[PDB]
Amino acid sequence: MLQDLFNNYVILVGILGLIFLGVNYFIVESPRMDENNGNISDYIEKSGPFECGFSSFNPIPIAFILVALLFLPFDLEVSSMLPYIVSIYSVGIYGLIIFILFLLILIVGFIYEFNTKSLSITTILHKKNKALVKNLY
Amino acid sequence: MNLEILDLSILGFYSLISSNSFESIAILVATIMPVITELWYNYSQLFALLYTLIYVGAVVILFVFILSVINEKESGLFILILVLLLDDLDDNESNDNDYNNVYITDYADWFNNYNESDLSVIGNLLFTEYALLLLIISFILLMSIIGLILIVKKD
Amino acid sequence: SSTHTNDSLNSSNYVDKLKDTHFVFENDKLPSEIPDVEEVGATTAPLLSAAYFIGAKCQDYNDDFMLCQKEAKGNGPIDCLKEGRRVTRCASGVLKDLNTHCSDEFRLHWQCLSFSNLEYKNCRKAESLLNKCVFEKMNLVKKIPGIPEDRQIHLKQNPVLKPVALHQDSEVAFKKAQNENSI
Amino acid sequence: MLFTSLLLIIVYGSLVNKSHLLTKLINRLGLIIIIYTLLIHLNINTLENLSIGINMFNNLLLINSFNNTIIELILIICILYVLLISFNITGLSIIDNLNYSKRTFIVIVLFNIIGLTLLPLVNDIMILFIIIELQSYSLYLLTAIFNESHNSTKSALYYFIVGSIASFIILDATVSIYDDLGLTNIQYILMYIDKLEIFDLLCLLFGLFIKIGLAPFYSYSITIYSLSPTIITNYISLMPKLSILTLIYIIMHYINIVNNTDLNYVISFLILISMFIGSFGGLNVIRIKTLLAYSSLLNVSYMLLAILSNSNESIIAYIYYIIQYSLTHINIFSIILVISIYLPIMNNMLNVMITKYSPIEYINQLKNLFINNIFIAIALCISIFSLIGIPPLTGFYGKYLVLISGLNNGYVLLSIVLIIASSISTVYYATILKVLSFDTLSFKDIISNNLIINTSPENNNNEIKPEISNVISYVISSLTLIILLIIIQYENIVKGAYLVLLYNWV
Amino acid sequence: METYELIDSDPKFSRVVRYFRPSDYLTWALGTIGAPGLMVLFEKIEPAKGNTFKMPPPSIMRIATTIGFFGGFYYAYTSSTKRFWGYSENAKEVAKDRYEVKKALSEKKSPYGSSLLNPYQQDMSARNSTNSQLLLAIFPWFNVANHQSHGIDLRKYYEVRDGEENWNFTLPPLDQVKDLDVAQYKEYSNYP
Amino acid sequence: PYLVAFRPAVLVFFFIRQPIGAGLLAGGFLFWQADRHFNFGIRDNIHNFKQTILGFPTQASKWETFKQVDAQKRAQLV
Amino acid sequence: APLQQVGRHGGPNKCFGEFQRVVECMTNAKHDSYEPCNNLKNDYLECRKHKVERYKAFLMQKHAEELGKDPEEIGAPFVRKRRFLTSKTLGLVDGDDYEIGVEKI
Amino acid sequence: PYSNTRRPWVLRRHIIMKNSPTKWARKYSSRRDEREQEIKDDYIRGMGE
Amino acid sequence: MDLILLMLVAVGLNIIDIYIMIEILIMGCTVNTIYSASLDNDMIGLIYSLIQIIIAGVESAIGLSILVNYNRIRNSEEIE
Ligand SMILES: CCCCCCCCCCCCCCCCCC(=O)OC[C@H](COP(=O)(O)OCCN)OC(=O)CCCCCCCCCCCCCCCCC
Ligand SMILES: CCCCCCCCCCCC(=O)OC[C@H](COP(=O)(O)OCC[N+](C)(C)C)OC(=O)CCCCCCCCCCC
Repeated sequence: MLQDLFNNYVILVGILGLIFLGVNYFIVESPRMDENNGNISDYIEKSGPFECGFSSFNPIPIAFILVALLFLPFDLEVSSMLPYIVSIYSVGIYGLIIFILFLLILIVGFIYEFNTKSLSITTILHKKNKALVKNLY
Repeated sequence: MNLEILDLSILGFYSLISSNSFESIAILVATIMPVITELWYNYSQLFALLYTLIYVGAVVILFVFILSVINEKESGLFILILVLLLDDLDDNESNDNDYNNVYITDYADWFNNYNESDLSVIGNLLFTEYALLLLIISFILLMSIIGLILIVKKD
Repeated sequence: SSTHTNDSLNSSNYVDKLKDTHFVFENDKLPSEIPDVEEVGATTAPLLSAAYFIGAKCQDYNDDFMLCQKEAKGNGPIDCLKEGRRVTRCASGVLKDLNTHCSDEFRLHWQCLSFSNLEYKNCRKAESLLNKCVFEKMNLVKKIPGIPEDRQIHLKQNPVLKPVALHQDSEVAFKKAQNENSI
Repeated sequence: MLFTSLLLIIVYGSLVNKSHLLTKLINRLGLIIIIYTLLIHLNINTLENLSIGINMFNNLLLINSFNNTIIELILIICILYVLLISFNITGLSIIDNLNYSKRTFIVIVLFNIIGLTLLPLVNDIMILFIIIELQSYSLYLLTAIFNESHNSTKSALYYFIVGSIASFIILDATVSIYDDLGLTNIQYILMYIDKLEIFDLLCLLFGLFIKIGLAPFYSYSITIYSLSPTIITNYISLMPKLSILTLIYIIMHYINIVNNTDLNYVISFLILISMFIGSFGGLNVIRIKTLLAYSSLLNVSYMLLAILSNSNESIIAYIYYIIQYSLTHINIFSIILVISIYLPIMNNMLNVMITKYSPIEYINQLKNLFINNIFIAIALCISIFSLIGIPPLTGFYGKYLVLISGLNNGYVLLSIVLIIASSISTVYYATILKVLSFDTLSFKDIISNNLIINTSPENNNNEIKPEISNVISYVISSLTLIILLIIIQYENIVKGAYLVLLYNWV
Repeated sequence: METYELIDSDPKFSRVVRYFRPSDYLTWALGTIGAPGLMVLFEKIEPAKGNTFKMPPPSIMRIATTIGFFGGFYYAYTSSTKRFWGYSENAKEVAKDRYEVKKALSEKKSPYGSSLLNPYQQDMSARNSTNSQLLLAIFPWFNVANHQSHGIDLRKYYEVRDGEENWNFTLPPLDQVKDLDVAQYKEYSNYP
Repeated sequence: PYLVAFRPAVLVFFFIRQPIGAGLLAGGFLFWQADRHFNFGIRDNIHNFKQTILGFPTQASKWETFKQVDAQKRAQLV
Repeated sequence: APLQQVGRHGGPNKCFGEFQRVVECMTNAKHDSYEPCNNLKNDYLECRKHKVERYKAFLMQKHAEELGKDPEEIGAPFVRKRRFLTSKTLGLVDGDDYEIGVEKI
Repeated sequence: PYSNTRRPWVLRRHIIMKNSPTKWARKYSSRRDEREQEIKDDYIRGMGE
Repeated sequence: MDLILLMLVAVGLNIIDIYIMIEILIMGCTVNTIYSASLDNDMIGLIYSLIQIIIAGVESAIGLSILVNYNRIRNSEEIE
C-alpha cells in the first residue's frame, strides 16, 4: 500500500496553516490607515479581557475530578478491546469467553462507582429545611 | 536532511528553560509527536496510532485538566547553547560500530497465504496464549477505579 | 496488512529516508551447473484468474515441490531446485494453453479482476464463461477442497454479496452465450 | 478463593450504609477470606510435590518449594495484621474508630495479598512488570487510604514518585534483556544465561533494591515510615520486603550460574554501605517509627548477605530469618498500638503536637511502662532483645545462621562489619530499654490518674475490668513466648528448613 | 513420598465435580456453615462494639454464607483434584475412570470428548488450565475444555487389571477412535 | 504523520518568538547535516575519540586484530 | 511451552527455527552438559542481529580500501529513490528512463 | 532493499528519553561490547583450523 | 554528556513536572520494545509494548489522583 499521495496531503495542510495566519497579517489595513490611535500593544484598552464592561479581578467539585479521573481506567478498557476486534474469528469461543470475562471484572468496578454515586455533584452545603418546633414551658 | 533531529533540538532547548506548568505540559506533547511521527514512518504504524489514541487522547488531556485545578502562579544564552551543543556531539546510543554502519535485508516468502494485520496476531495471542496477562490487566484497571474513588472522594 | 518490513517496498518514500534504504541489484545470473528454466511472465491478475487451473493441472508437482520443502529440513531452497523447475514449467504450460485455446475468455476474466479490485466475488459472470470454456477444451475444473460439491461459492446462483458496478464486457459477453450456448 | 471473595466484598461494601460497626464487621469478613485462602493453599500445595518446580498458566508462573514457603508466611502475617483492624487494639472509641473510618481498607489489603503472593512466582518478564505494579499500586493506595490526613497524603505522593522511578528501572532492565535475546520467559533466558549482559539483571536488582529501602535509596523509606499512621506503617514496612526479598533471592539464584564477581562486588558495596547507615543512623533519633525504620534497614542488610551468598545454607538462613523477623515486627508494632492507653494528659513547654494517627510517636512516650504494665514491658523487652541478638532468642539464630552462610562463601569483610554494625545498633535498642524501665524506682509510688486509660468509663465497679482487649493480648503473648522459647523446638524447625529446596535436588 | 497412579494431569471441571466423595460434600457443607459461624465465634470471642455479645446483623450473615460457599467448594475442588494427580488416595477413582474410558473407546468415541477448539486452541487451553489448581487459593481457573493433553498414555487402558475383564468391553485400535490425534491427520499433515 | 503538518508552523513561531537562539540551533543543525552529506567526518572522529578514551573497540582496534591474525595465519604457512 | 518469536502473520518468524533447535538440545535427555548446544545458541543470536556477518562486511570494506579496489566495481548497483526504478534500470527491452508511478496503487 | 537497523532518533537524542540505567551502560560502558567483540574476533581466528 | 546528570536541569520545579518526566522516561522503554519487536518480526514484543502503554496509563491516573487530593487538602477551610 503506497502512501506518497497521503504525504503530499499532510504537507499541503501544513502549508495551509502558514497561509491562514499570514493572510490576515497582509490584508488588514495599516493601523495608521484606520484610526492611528495605537497598535494592539499600547492600546491596552483594546488588548484586554471581556468582562461585559465592568473591570474585575478553580475550586471545582470533586465530582468533576472523578469524572476525569475515572475516564482513564475506562479508556484503557475500551482501547484494549481493539485486539479482539480484528481477531474475533480466529480466537473462536475461547477468546470470546475471555473477552466477556475481561468485561465482567471491569463491570464490577462499574457497579462499585454506581452504588457510591461518585459522579454526582451532590449538595451538602445548602438546600436545608427544618421543622419549627415550639418549646412551651 | 533527517529533520527529526531539529524537532528535538528545539524540544531540548525549551526543556532547559521551562518555568511554569504550561510549558511543562507542552514538553509532553512536544515529545509524543516526534515519538508518534517516527513510529508512523519506519517501525510500526499500528503503535503510532495506539499511542495517539491512548496517550494524547486519554492521558495528556488529563494533565491539562488538573493543571487548571492545581494552580497557575508566580538563565543565560551562553550556557544553554554550550550545553545543547555538548549534548549534541555524542549521539551514538550503542557502540557496536558494524551494527550501526552495515545495512541488512530480509527475504520475503510466499508461505503465508493467510495474511492479516499485526493487531490480528496480537489479539490472537493476548486472548488465547497470554489470557492471564489480559485478565490481570482488567484486575489492575479494577483496582484503579476503587483506588481513585478512595483517594479523592471526600465523604 | 500494510506493515513495514525490510524485505519489500514500503508505504512511502519517508520510510525509505529514515531507513536509508538502498534498492540493490545483482547482475550475476545463475551458474551453469543449475539448468535454466523459463520464468512465468504473467502478472497478478492473470495468475489469480488461472490459479485454480494451475491447481488442477500442477497438483502433483505442487504437492511434491512442497513435500521437498518439508523434508529438506531447513535446506529447502538448495535441495529443491530441480523440483522447483517442474512447477515453473507446469504453470507456464497452463498460461500458454489459455493463450492458445481461451484467449478471449481468459482475457475477459482477468480484465474484470483488474477492474474490480482483484476480487473473485465481482467477476462471476466472466468467470463462469471461462470455466465452461476451459472444461470443454482442456478438461480442467475449478474445485474448492473441503466442502461438498453443491455448496461451492462460485456456483452460487444467488450470492448475498454482489458487485456494485457491472463490467460491460462481461454482461455483453454473458448474454451472447445465453444465445450461442443456451439453445 | 481470594479473588472471588474480593469481588463479593467490593460489591457488598458499596451497598450497605456507612457505619463503623458494619465497617468493622466487613473487616471480619476479610479475616475469614484470608483464613479460607490458607486452608485451600495448604491443602493442594505440599513441600514433597512442589520440590521439582511446576509451571502454571503457560509457564508465566513457576512455583517451587522455596516460593511456596513464603506464600504461607505472607498469608499468616496478613492474618495477624487484619486482627488489628478487625478487633479492638485499645478499646477506647476515640483512638480505635480510626481503623473503622475507611471501608476500602480491607479491600485494598486483599488487593495487595494477591499482589504479594504472586510476585515470587513470576517466570516471565512480561508478567514480572505487571505483578510488580499490582503490588506497587496497592501500597500507594493503602498509604493514602486516610485521605483527610496531610502527612499520609504527603507520604503517598512521595511513595508514588519513588516507586514510579523504581518501576521504570525494573521495566527498562526487562526491555534491555528482550533487546538482546528476544525472549520473555525466564526459563528461555536461562538457556542464554552465558550469552547476555549479566549487568542488565543487576539493573533489575537496582529497581528492586529501591522498593525494599536499601541505601543509598534508604532516605525515602525512613521518611515514609515516620509519617504514615502507625497502623499503616505496620504493614507497608514489612510486607513489600517479604515478597521482594523472595524474588531477589531467586533472581540471584539464576545469576550465580555464571558466577560473575563484578556483580557481587557492587552488591557488597551496597550491603556494606547500608549496614553503616542502618547502624550509625539510628543513634540520634527521637521518633520511634524513625527508629524502627533504621532497624528495618539493618535487618534487610543482614538478609541480603544470606541472599548474596546464595548457597545451601543460605536457603536455611533466609527462610528462618524472614519468618522470625516478621513475628518480631508484628509483636513490636502491636505493642505500640496498645500502650498508647498509658499516655499522660495535660491539665506548657515544648508544645508537642500528637494526633490520632500516631498517638505513640516519641521514644520517651514509652516511659515507665515497667510501672503501668510490667507484663507487656517485658514482652517489648524480649522483642527488642531479639533484635539485639541476645541468645537464645529467635534473633540470635537469625544472625548465627546468616553468619554461617556469609563466611562459608568467603564474605569475611561483610561478616565482620555486620558484627560491628550489630553492636553499634545495640546502643539505640538499649535506649528503648532504658526508657522502659530505668526510672522505675524513683517513680514507683506516684499518684497517677491522668493517663488516657483513666478516661475509660467505669462499667460496674464490682466485676473485673480488663485493661486490654482479648484478641490483641493473646497475639502479643503468643508471639512473645515463641520469640523467647524457640530453643525448645529449634532443632525441628531448622531441620524443617533443610527440606525447602530451590533446584538443589542432587 | 505418597505417590499413586496419575489418572489425569489436567482433570476436566465437570469430571472433578462428578468425582466428589461424600466426604467432599461434607467439606463443602462445613465450609458453607463455617464462615457464618466464624463470624459468630468472633463475637463470642469479642463483641464488635460494646462489651456484651450481640448477634451480627442478618445481612452480614448472608454475605458470610456466600463467601464460605465458594471457599467450601474450592477446598472440595482441590481435594478432589489431588486424587486425579495421584497425590492422594485414588484407587476408587481409578476403577471409575477406567470404566468410563474403556466404555468410551469401545463406542469409538474419544475419551476426552469432542471439541469446538481447533488443534492450537486445544493445546493452548491445556497449557492455561494444567496445574492451575495450585493457585486456586488466589484466583479461580478451571479446565472446562475437551482438550487432549491430559498426561496419560491411552495404551494403559487396554491391559486388563483385576476385576475388569468381567466388563467385557471391546477396544478398537486407537487409529479408528473418533477425534484423536492419531486418527485425524489422514488427508493433510497439518489439518486434522 | 502529525509532525509533518505541525513542523512548518512551529518553526515560524520559533523564529518569531526567539530568533537569535533559533539561528544557532538551525545553524548547529545545518553544520552537522552538511558534514554528513560532504563526509567531513567531524562527528565520526568524536565518536572514534570517545571509544578510545572509554576503552571501547574502535574501528582501528578491530582492524589491528585482523593484522595480528593476518601475520600469524600467514606465519604458519611458512 | 509458551510461544516465542511469533511472526506478524501468526506463524514462526525468521529466527524461530534456530530458537526451537536450541530448546530441543537444552531439554534433551541424552546430553550430560550444555556444551553441545553452545553453537546453536550462537546461531539464534546471529539470526537476529547478524553481528558476526556485519563484522565480515566491515573487513571486506576495509580490505578493499587498503588495496585500492574501486567500490563501484566490487559492490552491487543500487538506487536510492524509489521513483527512479525505471524500466531502463530494470532492463526492460524498450524501457524509458522516465520515473515510475509510486503515488497510488 | 537494504536498510539500517538503528534505534529511533528520539530514543537517542531526547534530553530525557535517553537517560536510563541500561542505556548508559550501552553508551558509556565497554563491558558488553568487549565481550561480544570476542565472538567477532574468534570468527577469523577459526579459519585456520 | 548525560553522565554529569544533565537531565536534572531539564525537569521543572513542580510536582507535576516530575510526573511528566516519569512518563517521558517510560515512553523510552516502550519505544525501545517496539523497535526490537518490529526488526525481529516478533509479536510477543508488541504484546509487551501494548501492556507497557496500558500499565503506564494506570500509573498516571493514580499519581494524579494523589496529587489532586494533595492540592485540595491545603484548600480545605470550606467554612463559608
Ligand atoms: C501547529 C503548530 C502548533 C504549535 C504552535 C506553537 C509553536 C511555538 C513553539 C512551541 C512549540 C515547540 C515545542 C516545544 C514546546 C515549547 C513550549 C514553550 O516553551 O513555550 C512556548 C510558548 C511561547 O512561549 P516562549 O516565549 O517561547 O517561552 C517563554 C515563555 N515564558 O509558550 C506557550 O505555552 C504559548 C502557547 C503555546 C501552546 C503550544 C502547546 C504545546 C505545543 C503542542 C502543539 C505542537 C506539538 C509539538 C509539535 C512540534 C514538536 C517539536
Ligand atoms: C479444638 C480446640 C479449639 C479451642 C477454641 C479455639 C477458639 C477460641 C474461642 C473460645 C471461646 C471464647 O472466646 O470464649 C471466651 C473466652 C474468654 O474471653 P475473656 O478474655 O474472658 O473475655 C471476657 C469474657 N466475659 C464476657 C465473660 C467477661 O475467650 C478466650 O478464652 C479466648 C482464648 C484465645 C483463643 C485461643 C486460640 C489459640 C490459637 C492457637 C493456634 C495458633
